[PDB]
Amino acid sequence: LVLYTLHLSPPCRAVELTAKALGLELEQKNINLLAGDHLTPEFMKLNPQHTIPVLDDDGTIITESHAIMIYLVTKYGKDDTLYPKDPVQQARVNAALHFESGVLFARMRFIFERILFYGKSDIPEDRIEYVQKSYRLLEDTLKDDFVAGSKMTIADFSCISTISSIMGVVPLEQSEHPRIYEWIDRLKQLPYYEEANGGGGTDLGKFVLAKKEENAKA
Amino acid sequence: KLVLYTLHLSPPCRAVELTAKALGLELEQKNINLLAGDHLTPEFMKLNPQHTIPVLDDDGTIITESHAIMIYLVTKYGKDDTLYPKDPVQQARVNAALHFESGVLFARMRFIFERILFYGKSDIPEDRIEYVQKSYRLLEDTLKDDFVAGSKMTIADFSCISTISSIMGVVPLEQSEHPRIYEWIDRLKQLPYYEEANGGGGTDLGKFVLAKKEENAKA
Ligand SMILES: N[C@@H](CCC(=O)N[C@@H](CS)C(=O)NCC(=O)O)C(=O)O
Ligand SMILES: N[C@@H](CCC(=O)N[C@@H](CS)C(=O)NCC(=O)O)C(=O)O
Repeated sequence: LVLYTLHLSPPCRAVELTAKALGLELEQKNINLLAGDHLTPEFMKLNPQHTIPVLDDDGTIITESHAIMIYLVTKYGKDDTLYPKDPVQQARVNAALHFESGVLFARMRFIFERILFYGKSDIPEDRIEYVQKSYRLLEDTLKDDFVAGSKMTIADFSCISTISSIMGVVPLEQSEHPRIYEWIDRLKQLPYYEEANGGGGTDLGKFVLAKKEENAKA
Repeated sequence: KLVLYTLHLSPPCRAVELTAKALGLELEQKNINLLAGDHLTPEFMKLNPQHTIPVLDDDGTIITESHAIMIYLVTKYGKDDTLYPKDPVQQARVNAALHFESGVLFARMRFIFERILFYGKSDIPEDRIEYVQKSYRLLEDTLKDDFVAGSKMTIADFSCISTISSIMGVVPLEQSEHPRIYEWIDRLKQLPYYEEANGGGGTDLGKFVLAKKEENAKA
């Protein structure tokens, strides 16, 4: 299994968490977004949307982190605990997956991408507010121990990959979000959490802040 | 007995309406007027703590979120899997397109529309327009086949067209640069239920956002 990837990228780290949970080894091929590696004609052939992650499973090309996670659990999970087959339980996981793509990740990207790639040095107040609203939505979703119920699923891997990044840029206040902090501690009990995700999320937040300051020059 | 907490102006609600028509299902609609804050009540919060529509009530079981609802309906009621394949590779292509709709097409539409509809804004910033125009290109390049996830129509087409048919009325979609998107829109327009389930509401939402933008300027 080959992952076209960059550790700073949240949906990349979502798939790394999944592969660790599944006991799969991934061969990582680095796509340096900061050098434009994803903008080549060769990469475009892999993904016409020119985004990472992309999985190569023995020549079969699977794009998009959520799709990749679902595919890996379906094909290689010894059971379905990370992505239930039961239709109602599965719908709850799917709903949380799309909440991650549509709300958590999208709002993070609306602050990050312009800093990382287009030379911006500001974070508009409305976009901070949009992120804080996404934190409230998440806190209210965490009625159980994990985002899509009492068992940990790929939806948690998706959500934490983003949360562990954006909170270093838009602070996530513990007194106001106790459930999110208890849930982060559950994920930090995983032996592979820091290698698969924690380090990379912390590093992305710091990088965004460092880039914002550097870009302020000239 | 399928009940949908819904508003016909809402894209993800029309994606589910298109899915129910394709499956031959009847939905009882319970109208949720977002402008009146019907989704922000304590009773609605119990249906969905994210307070979004659509929400499905299937004989007492609550299922949130349009893409989840579509997969659920095809899974449970499809006479075969053509709208959401069981094959893991073809399914992955559909899932990738569905998350493209939520993460890219819908998100960028909402980043223009929400502030006008609900928070009184009267402008559309140029950087937001570009974000949407970039999304059109991403979609155009995705459409190498007749439908967004291959040569067969799936729930990913319903999701994508419910947003595209809305945002094109506000951020114009230039035809000369996007022939594949126009050809695809015409394939969906051949469905006998397309206008009723989706078309009219997409057109109405676009005109409604432009009207409300004007209203907000005038106080
Ligand atoms: N829905 C996608 C989002 C992928 C995504 O946006 N990745 C970013 C990096 S975090 C990217 O590749 N950006 C480069 C580009 O959009 O051109 C997923 O979860 O795989
Ligand atoms: N990923 C969700 C998105 C739902 C969504 O944002 N719906 C809007 C109407 S188009 C809504 O209910 N907005 C009210 C709010 O967020 O408070 C889906 O596809 O169901």
